[PDB]
Amino acid sequence: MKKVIGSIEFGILSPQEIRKMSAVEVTVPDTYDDDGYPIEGGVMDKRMGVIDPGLRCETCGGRAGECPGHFGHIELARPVIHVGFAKTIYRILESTCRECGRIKLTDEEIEEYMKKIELARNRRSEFNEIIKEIHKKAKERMVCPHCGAPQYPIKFEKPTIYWEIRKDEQGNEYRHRLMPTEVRDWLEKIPDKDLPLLGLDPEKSRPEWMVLTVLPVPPVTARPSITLETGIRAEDDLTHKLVDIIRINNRLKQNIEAGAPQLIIEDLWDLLQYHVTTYINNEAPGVPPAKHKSGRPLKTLAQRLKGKEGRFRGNLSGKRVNFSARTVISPDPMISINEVGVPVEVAMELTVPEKVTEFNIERLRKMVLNGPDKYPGANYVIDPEGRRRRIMDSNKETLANQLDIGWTVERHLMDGDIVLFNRQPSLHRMSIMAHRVRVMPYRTFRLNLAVCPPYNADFDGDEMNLHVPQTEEAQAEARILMEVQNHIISPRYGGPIIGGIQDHISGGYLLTREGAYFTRDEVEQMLM
Amino acid sequence: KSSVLARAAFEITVQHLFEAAEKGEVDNLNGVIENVLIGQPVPVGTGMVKLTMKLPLRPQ
Amino acid sequence: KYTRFEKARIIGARALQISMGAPVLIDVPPGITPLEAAILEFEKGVIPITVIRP
Amino acid sequence: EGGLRFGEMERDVLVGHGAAMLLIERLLEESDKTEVWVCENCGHIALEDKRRRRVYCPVCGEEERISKVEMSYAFKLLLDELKAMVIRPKLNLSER
Amino acid sequence: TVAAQSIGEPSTQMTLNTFHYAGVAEINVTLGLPRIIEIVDARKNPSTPMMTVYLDEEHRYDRAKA
Amino acid sequence: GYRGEKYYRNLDEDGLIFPESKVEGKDVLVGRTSPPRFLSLQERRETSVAVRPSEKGVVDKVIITETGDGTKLVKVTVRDLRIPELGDK
Amino acid sequence: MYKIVTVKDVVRIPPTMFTMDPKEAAKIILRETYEGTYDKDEGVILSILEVKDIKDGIIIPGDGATYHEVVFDVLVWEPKIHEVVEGYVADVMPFGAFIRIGPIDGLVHISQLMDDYVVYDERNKQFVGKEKKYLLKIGDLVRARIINISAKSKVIRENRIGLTMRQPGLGKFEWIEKEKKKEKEEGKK
Amino acid sequence: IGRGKLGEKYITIAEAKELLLKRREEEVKAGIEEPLYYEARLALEHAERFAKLPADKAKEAVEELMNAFEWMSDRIACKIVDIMPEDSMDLRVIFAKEEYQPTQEEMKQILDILDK
DNA sequence: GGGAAGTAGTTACGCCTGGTCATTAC
DNA sequence: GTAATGAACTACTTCCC
RNA sequence: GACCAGGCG
Ligand SMILES: [Mg+2]
Ligand SMILES: [Zn+2]
Ligand SMILES: [Zn+2]
Ligand SMILES: [Zn+2]
Repeated sequence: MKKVIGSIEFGILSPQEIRKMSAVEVTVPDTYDDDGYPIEGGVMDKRMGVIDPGLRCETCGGRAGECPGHFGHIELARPVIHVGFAKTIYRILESTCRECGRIKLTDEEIEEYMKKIELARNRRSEFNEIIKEIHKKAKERMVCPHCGAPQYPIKFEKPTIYWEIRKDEQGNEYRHRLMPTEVRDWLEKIPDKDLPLLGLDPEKSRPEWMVLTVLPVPPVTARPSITLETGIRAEDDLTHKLVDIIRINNRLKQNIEAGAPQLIIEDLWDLLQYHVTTYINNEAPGVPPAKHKSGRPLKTLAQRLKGKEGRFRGNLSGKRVNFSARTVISPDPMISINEVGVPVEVAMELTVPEKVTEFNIERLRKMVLNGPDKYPGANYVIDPEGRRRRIMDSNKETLANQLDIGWTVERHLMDGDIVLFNRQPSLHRMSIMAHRVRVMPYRTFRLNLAVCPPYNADFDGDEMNLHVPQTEEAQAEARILMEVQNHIISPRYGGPIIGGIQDHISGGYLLTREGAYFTRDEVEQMLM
Repeated sequence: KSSVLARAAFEITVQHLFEAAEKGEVDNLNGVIENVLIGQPVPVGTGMVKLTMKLPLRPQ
Repeated sequence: KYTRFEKARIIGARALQISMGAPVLIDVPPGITPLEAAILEFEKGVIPITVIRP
Repeated sequence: EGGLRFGEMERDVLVGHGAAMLLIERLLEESDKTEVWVCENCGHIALEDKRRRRVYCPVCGEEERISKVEMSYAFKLLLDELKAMVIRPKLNLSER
Repeated sequence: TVAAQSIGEPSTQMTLNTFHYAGVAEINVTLGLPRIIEIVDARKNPSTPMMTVYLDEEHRYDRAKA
Repeated sequence: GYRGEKYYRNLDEDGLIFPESKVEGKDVLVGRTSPPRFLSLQERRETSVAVRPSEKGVVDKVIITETGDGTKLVKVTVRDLRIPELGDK
Repeated sequence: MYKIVTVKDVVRIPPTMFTMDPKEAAKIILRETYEGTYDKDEGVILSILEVKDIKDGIIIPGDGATYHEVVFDVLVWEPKIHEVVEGYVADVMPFGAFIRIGPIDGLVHISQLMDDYVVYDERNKQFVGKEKKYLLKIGDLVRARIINISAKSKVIRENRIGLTMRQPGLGKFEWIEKEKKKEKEEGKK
Repeated sequence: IGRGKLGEKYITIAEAKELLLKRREEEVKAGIEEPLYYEARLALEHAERFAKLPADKAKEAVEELMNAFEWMSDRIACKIVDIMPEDSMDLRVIFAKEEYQPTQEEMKQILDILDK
């Protein structure tokens, strides 16, 4: 029934896969008509998903909040070079024959280096060191050992321009540019039997796929549109870039079909290549970044995956959570070290789900009757089917009568519950510990004073966060592993970290100094 | 590190991703960071133990 | 003999089991949350779950 | 009405304590969570149609090996963004 | 993780003196957090290379021979 | 989007709140109805201005005026009394 | 084809049936998961018999329900293409005749009913041969070979089996007896 | 199907009659108004409809044609009991689906083994 | 060849307040 | 009225006379 | 939603 992901493999998408997985082809460089409905064939077509309420995705039915979206594709007029694989194409080109497709090596060397690649393949540095030797030794040879044929050096200029140096005469040579329609044909002829020597994999990484012919379009849900209160539409940067790409492609196709001098198509081709290169990555070396109407450089696919706000360090590693609270802290030495004071305002907002059993039916039924406005109470009840019902002033007296085994009640916090207490920055492992709840009338968190050192807290404006686990396994883990009294000894140096501080030493010295003496009433009062 | 995602999440993400795409690398999800990214339990602490139960139990 | 990780896992598993319909093996004062019932069962030494160790 | 952020050092602290189930609850259960249909034969994400309640893989004609996987929505977005470029991630399922 | 945190956390309370005394007895050598950064990062050549040279049984207890 | 009728409790028939009237969180200060949103036809949208969900006070003054291009404009102020308590700096 | 096959599987036992012995609880669970859900490659599940072996429970994180490795025997009826169907015509229809073959009703096309031209007589809502005077009515017991098989999903109703009916050795028992009389006449001549 | 298979056998509908009669009597003893679900009582009815000859006799016949000739497989033995053939054309049609066809003298012998 | 010299990659964690956007020539 | 874009650091890689 | 500026520990 329920499976888990076991492994992930990477590769390069072939044009067949792109053309098969796509749901629609985009031709029209527009998004919305005058009424507000998506334009058929545009970058906002319904077949790729729906966002605005009241619309249905005809690809999979669904609604505006339960459709995951579907892909699209664009048929490029002429192939272009992927910027990410730019250097690898150069390394491959300058280490293979120009007209047979074979590598610039003999059979003995091929066997010798295959016997070396066979072992130490699971490692990275060694496998990279091996590849560099092959490229270095095959770069120098100027004649193919497999077929008698002359060869010429190749110059690479960033980002996606390749030069070929050819001799017009013995002392006169001219540079020839290699257009992508030639690089793809050259790359298509390499046999798969020597691909592992170049470091590729014939099954799922083929050299001719690094030159794009069809470009996929991300679904609608990957680039949402926000409707401003002024009536104008706000669209993501990817939409604008795709519109520009589509317009340029359409103009190039029309010019090619209608006939034109070479100087026209050979410039539109460069413009399209620049647009695609900027679309994939907007910080490529040696290219003016695309600029928005406001002057801010656009964000693109490469920028969404890097930085402190990228998809990796921004959402995957850390994300915002649901059940939490934040407020100031104040001292309270009258509670034990493993308790924390919680305002009654917060305790009536955060809820702990509970399952009704035969040993707690009475308390739960009593709590439900109080409603959501008296302190001991609940906000929701869940029937065995799965429906969620809100407790109201016209529902408590009848919902408390339907309660039976198997139901779920989202009650308020009580004394005895366990919560997680945190202060940022989290420097070491003792910055998060579990405390027992104790409700107080005012609106600040109460903390015992001997617990200050591990938190490094001081009562001059500091704030702390509070988290509430929801599942019984999480509660058990917090109760057994994260208790305050279990972390008296510091793991850094094997000494006590929680202890007396400030007055706890001065009072002790005053009590235990020489000549100190007390009367009966003082002794009885202090002991009590 | 063998895991592609563990290295990619640290620094120079795009270069690592494209290199792994070229090499046809395989990630086995045997680490800690990758399992956190997916959402399945980590193998570090409590997620290491395994326990069994004898079913025919009755209240004593 | 149990390592604290094993103890926490066992207590969590039993606490989850109790809150779904499994009968309690010991008498408990009324109003007790299921986690406390599991803790009481563990300290009474009547927990039937066992751990397999390589 | 926003929520607090569980940063990366908080995850490292939770790891250092060793509470895996607490990590699962905090990082996944209280955040985005979804179910995705995965084609077992080819590794691509399957398609579910509401019009006739039929589930099939679009790229390859497979309709029996379709399975359900529970994952965070952000990782699905990451997979979609990787597929936006020519990189193809393939998923290999396992039991349990 | 515990070892990494136990190494990282105390570094935030690092102090620095940097006397820079002209005395040959006190060799000017970088110290503290920059030294820890150099050691952990495995710098190819340290900013202030230096050696400690001991003497054999002879020349050990004399000034002129040293 | 019509909220509960309890919130439109102390709005005068011209759409403006009476001064010196107590207001709680989510109470409506100015009632405004936007034109319908194209897909819902013939259905005006409720876009009233309301007090912040976690505030409380008493209305102090109401000002009516005209902007630089003919549109109407209203400004409302809320007065709240605060006594020292725990946590104040 | 009614058949008994031994199968290995892993059974989940919810907390409610913890007090009950593992064997019968596992039996009930297998009834629920297999009695309605059958496999095309194996046929249609009919009756689960006694389960002989069970293993210790494995508790996984999340569900908290015990999982047991189980080997059991199940009686299955598997239809095979090109097989002699023994069954009665449950109902008939202008595009085909519904034939009870097992857990599913089969469809005998009107082009597959006879060599002779057939017509759907509406007086009794039945089939009748043009020149043979042969008739098919609800409740008739027939034997026919299979030509086409089809099976879509684990719901039994969505299955169809096409039966050839002209081929020798098939038909209603009456005209089979007539063919036997013809064979006797030819062998005596 | 679960993990896989560990064995396989073939049965006659004469045996299927008493197999379904089992579930019949057990569920009536348990107090079920519908002791067999849909197509289960149907399977019982269809099995008993052609089950004049007893199930144990069907197994004995299976073993008799086991000893009679080596090429005979228990599936075919169950089939011949299930169909009750009487003449050459009957078994010719019966086996024409399978690759193997029945020899006429072996057919006469199966006529004797079929008995009632 | 081993000296320039020119790329190329990084630079702590939360939280709060307010203000501005999100084309134009005909 | 709308279609149209206009400062520090450190380690590699490339030279190179 | 993204930017800019200023504060708190
Ligand atoms: Mg402070
Ligand atoms: Zn859809
Ligand atoms: Zn060659
Ligand atoms: Zn597939």
